[PDB]
Amino acid sequence: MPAYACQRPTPLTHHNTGLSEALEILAEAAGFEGSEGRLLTFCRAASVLKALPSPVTTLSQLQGLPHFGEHSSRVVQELLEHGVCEEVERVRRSERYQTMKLFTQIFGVGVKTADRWYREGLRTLDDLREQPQKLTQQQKAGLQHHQDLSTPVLRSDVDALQQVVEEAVGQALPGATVTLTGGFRRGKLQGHDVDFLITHPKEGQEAGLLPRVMCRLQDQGLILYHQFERSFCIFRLPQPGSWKAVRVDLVVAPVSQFPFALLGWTGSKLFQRELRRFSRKEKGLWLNSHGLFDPEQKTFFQAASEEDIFRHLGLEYLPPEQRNA
DNA sequence: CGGCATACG
DNA sequence: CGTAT
DNA sequence: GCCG
Ligand SMILES: [Mg+2]
Ligand SMILES: [Mg+2]
Ligand SMILES: [Mg+2]
Ligand SMILES: [Mn+2]
Repeated sequence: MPAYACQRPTPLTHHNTGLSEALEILAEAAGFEGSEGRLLTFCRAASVLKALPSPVTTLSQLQGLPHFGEHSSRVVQELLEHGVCEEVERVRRSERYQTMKLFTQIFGVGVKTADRWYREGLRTLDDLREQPQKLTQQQKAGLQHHQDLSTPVLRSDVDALQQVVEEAVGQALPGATVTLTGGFRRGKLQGHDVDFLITHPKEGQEAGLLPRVMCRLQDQGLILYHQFERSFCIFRLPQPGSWKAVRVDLVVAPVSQFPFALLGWTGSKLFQRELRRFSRKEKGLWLNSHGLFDPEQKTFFQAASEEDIFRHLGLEYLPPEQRNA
């Protein structure tokens, strides 16, 4: 089992679901406390389990797995022995975890904001509603739409939004294309948002494109909230006899950078962090969603596909559905 | 012990 | 500070 | 929290 998540296939569904879910609770809790290093290790350990070809049934099977030391091993041992890990349950129950989770779920609210509210004694969404002078306009949007935004988006919904985005993109810049990215591209059947990457086969034609797109969507009455290269929107999505609010991200990249932006926006988030860490630490190359830089020759790699990028970095190619780290 | 991904709004 | 993978 |  290789040490970096980008060195191994990680399928969407796997054989250690409960074990990985428990470690991810501890990862999430570490994040709420600002402990990025611990969050990372628990994320990585959970990910290793996702990559295994069968269930872990005995403690000895963790021997030699990367990212399993005393703490993560003890968590797994308790689950294997008792079906429950006391630490994990204590986290789930805690007022601090439940409130930070509730608050950070709000669009416009991050760990730092949630934590300050927690410290001020706020606990519920209605606490926030009953003091709206303290909220940014983004936070007000996130709070108004919070219920709809907590409902899973389905693949059927995604096909509907794509047609709608293509229509606007087509008027804004004929020839421009729209590609579905994020979790849906990795094969997820549900999600909490939809991500699209927009480009044009003629380098440079995509300059200034996003505002033209947004103006047209807004003119069609489809935008409940927004507001460059990235747009984080709330869209109005038709439902039988009604509609619901859905988070949609729109991103534009020039065609030269498209493989890099596709790779970055397809995720998973942990996969991309690991891929960038691998690039920098193992290959001495600097990767981002725009390109891949050799800081010794001071040159950028041209890529025509994601395949090219995996080859540049000396990694076996993984399709999106195996990037579910 | 240092490091932990790397952007844009 | 927020957002994204 | 763990790796190198
Ligand atoms: Mg939030
Ligand atoms: Mg997404
Ligand atoms: Mg997501
Ligand atoms: Mn998104």
